[PDB]
Formats: sequence, C-alpha cells, structure tokens
Amino acid sequence: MNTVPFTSAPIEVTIGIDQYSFNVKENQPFHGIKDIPIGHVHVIHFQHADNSSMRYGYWFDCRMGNFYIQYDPKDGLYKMMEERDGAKFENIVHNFKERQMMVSYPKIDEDDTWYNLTEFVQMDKIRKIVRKDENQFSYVDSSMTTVQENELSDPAHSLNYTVINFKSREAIRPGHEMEDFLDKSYYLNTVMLQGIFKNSSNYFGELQFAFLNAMFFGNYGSSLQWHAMIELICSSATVPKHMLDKLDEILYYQIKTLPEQYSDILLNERVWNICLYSSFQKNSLHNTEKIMENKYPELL
Amino acid sequence: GAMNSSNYAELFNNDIKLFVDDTNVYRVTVHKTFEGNVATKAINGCIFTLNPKTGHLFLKIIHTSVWAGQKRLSQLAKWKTAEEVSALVRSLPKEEQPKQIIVTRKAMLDPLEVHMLDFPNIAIRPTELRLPFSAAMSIDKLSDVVMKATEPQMVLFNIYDDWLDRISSYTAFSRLTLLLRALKTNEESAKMILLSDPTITIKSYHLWPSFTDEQWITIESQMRDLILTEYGRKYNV
Ligand SMILES: COc1ccc(C#N)c([N+](=O)[O-])c1
Repeated sequence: MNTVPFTSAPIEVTIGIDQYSFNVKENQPFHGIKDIPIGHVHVIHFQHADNSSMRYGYWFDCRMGNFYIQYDPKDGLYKMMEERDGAKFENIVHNFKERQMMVSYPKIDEDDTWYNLTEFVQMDKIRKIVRKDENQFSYVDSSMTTVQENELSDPAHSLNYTVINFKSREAIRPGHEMEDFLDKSYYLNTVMLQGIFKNSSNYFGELQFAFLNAMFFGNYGSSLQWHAMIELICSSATVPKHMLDKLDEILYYQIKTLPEQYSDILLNERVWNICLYSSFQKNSLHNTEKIMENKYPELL
Repeated sequence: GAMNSSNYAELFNNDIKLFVDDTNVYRVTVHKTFEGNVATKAINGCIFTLNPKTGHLFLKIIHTSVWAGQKRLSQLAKWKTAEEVSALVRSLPKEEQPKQIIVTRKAMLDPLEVHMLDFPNIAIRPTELRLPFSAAMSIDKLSDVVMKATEPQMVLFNIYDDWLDRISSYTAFSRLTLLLRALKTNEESAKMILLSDPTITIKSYHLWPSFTDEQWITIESQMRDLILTEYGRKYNV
C-alpha cells in the first residue's frame, strides 16, 4: 500500500482520490493520502472552494515513482511532483503517518468498482494521450481540448485521443460507401483494432480513460470520445464475442458509478438509444441495458 | 447551411450548383398476389439533377435491373442516387464541377456526403423549400425516355427550352416551379392547360410548348388559378 504525502493544504479544496472525495479546510493540517492500492492507476483531483471552475488532477501509478503534492501559490494550484531521494520520501512520509495527518484510501473489501473502471487503463497509454514526457504522472483538467476538437488551439496541452470520424476516408472504403457507413465492422476491426490499437485491451483502455476524464473533470471532448468509441462497436455487425461481453461489463460499471445528477450532460441520448435499441448490438448489452433502464429511463 | 426563401437568389449567381431530387429513383406499383397478399413491382426511375442557372438537366435513368436481388430498396435508392451523382461529378471537367449540391430531401445528406468525401470543397446542402421536382415524370418526354429504357442511361436536357434567350434564370426557374407545382397538384388540369390546344406545338428539341411571351402570361395565370383552386377544393375555401 502506497502513499502520496502533501507538504501542506494552504487553500480550501475538495480533494478526490479515484471515486472518493473529502473536504479540506484552508490551512488544515492535512498531509496526504495513505493505503493507496498497488496495481491500479489512480487519479488525485481537486476543486477549489473559491473557484468550482477548473476541476483538475493527476493520473499516476505508485509503482513508477514516489509522488507528493505541493500547493504552488504562483500558479495557484496543487501540483504533483516526484521525489527522487527515496530516503527523503520514506522519512517525510513516516513522520506524517506517525502524526496521523493522512487520510486512508477508503476501500471496502468487497468493492471492485475501481478495478472495474480501470481494468484496461495503463499509465504508459495515458502518457501518450497526455504528452508531458518529463513527468511520470499526467495532468488533466476540465478545459483541455482534444486533438480532434482542435482540428475543427495549444497542441502541448491537448488530449491526443485516437481520432474517430464516421464520415471520413479512413472510415469508408472507396466502393463500399454504403456498406461501411451502415456496418462499421471494417473500421472497427481492421482500421482501429488491427491497425491502430493493435488489440481490444488498448481500445477499452482509451474508452475507460475517456469516460473517467469526462466524469471526474467534466471534460467535454473526453465525453465525445467515450461515446464515439461505444458507438463504433455498437454500429459494427461483426464484433468478437469476447469484446461484446467485456463492453457490457465496462459500461455497466461506468453507468453504475456516474453521479445520478450528471446524467443530463454526460450521457448522449442519441448514442445510447441507438446503441441499446437500433444498433446491431442492441441485444448484446444486457447488463448495461438493464441498469440504464432502471437508473435513467428518462433519457430513453 | 440550408437553402430557403431568404437566400433564394444564390441559385442564380455564377457559382456552379446542382439540385438533386431522388423522389423518382425507386418507383413501384403495389398489387395483389394470387394468394391475396400484396407485392410491389418496380418500374424504371430517374435521378433529377438540375443546374438552376443554365437549365441543364442530367437525367440518370434507373433501370429496374438495379434492384434485382437487393434488400431495403428505399434505403439503397438513396445510396444509389449518391453513387450516380458522385460518378457524374467525377465525369465532369474540373471547371464544370459544382461548388454546391442541394438535395431536395434531407435523407440524401449522409449518403451524398459519404460518396463525395473525395470532394471536400463541394458543399452538400439541404433546403427548406418544398420544390415540386417529383412532378418531373409528368413531363411527357421525360416520362417517355424513362419508361422506354432497357438499360441504365444518362439523358441530357435543358428544362428551360430556349427561355433564357428572352428571360432571366430567376424568371425561368419561377416558371418551371409554377408549371411543376401545377402538374403535381392536378396533373390532368395542368396538362389540359398546356397542350389542350392542338394548333400549339412543342418543338422536337424542346420539352414545353412554343408559347409567345403573351401566351406564357396567360398560361402562367391559368396555372396559378389551378393551384389556388385545388388549394380550396382541398381545404374547402
Ligand atoms: C521538496 O521535496 C519534498 C517536499 C515535500 C515532500 C512531501 N510531502 C516530499 N516528499 O518526498 O514527499 C519531498
């Protein structure tokens, strides 16, 4: 179990760690988060009390280094940093653990939610979507735009998700216009899976990461990406059986975790109604269709 | 974006554009079977592709053989239309290719956009106008060439005959749409008006009768009377 210590909490802030969150008061003696489960990526995220504008945060994996959070009064945010001196960190952390100045990552033993939300998410792929190669962790916030959004303006600060566009030469073979537009299997299976992602695990990983950025930061381009990746599978007549079964599980846990009050903005009516009721895969997502109908019957 | 009453003169500027109407592409007669069920029998159709500035009509005849062994024909008809329009554009010299294509039905937008991906600079636009191009098969010479076709065929016409020698393209289009609206609302009465006089003749190379300017005023008046009436006969007013 690993630890992300904090030098201090000089400004009042709601701190999230994965799907958990807690309020820290201005200059409260808070010095970090302990008992973080090893083996998963994690996200530690922030919303200031004074400016609910800009949720922001950091994706990280404690196996890749020792990370600590420090408030920067110039840039006005909590920054993740890496401590190379493994003894400065062991001692700095032990001091804070002995003084009980840390919150415990509050996982219930039965609870597989975080695993189920991040099953295919890997730090190395996060770091290719979020390009900042001098750091081992990745900053995301509510305002960052996606590469595809930029095409339709700072490239250093973009989300480089895989561009998916159903009315594009990449998606449509000359001579198969109608066939490929109405059945996207060649785009899914040959262009994206075999060609770009290489396997379905990497596809699902980007889909899951896009959802998490939409949920935790209200990042609109990430929501667009999540829905596009769902719609590309549902609009394919030919999808490997294992992928459909895994997609059903993935979406179930995303829909289960979504705040009930954010459904209006984070869920695209057209995509979900098409995927669950019109598409080729309308009968392949039993778990997802059941939770959607019992939790958000209005949207449908 | 969409074409409506407010940007109407754009049709007669010097940017090449085509209207595409797909109404008459997939045409059927519905009939009873010996077992008393219902079946359709397709008949030849056409794509109506029209330059509104010049009158040039590219009439792609759709022979019933194109539907043999195909499913969901009303959906296929939209993609067949887009394939043929795309093939037409590719066949034209660059300087004759349209800068915009206006579809009369919004369901043609995605089929045509996908077929024209090679032409990112050609704008595909819907319209808010209720244009009467479906009545094109009420023009006897167009109907004749569609029904006689035994294979796919493109036939080129000028739907304005020689009118542009005497009137503007705005006025020619207004006359065309008036004639077609009449033919659509009451084909028999409209046709009586036009060619009920046997001493008035259509030229071999023309589609409509050779009216003098004064006879066109009378004719156009008789069509507007027909349309208003039917609009009464229809709503009782
Ligand atoms: C200036 O270096 C450091 C400052 C604060 C902390 C903390 N918390 C760490 N650490 O290793 O966790 C390093």
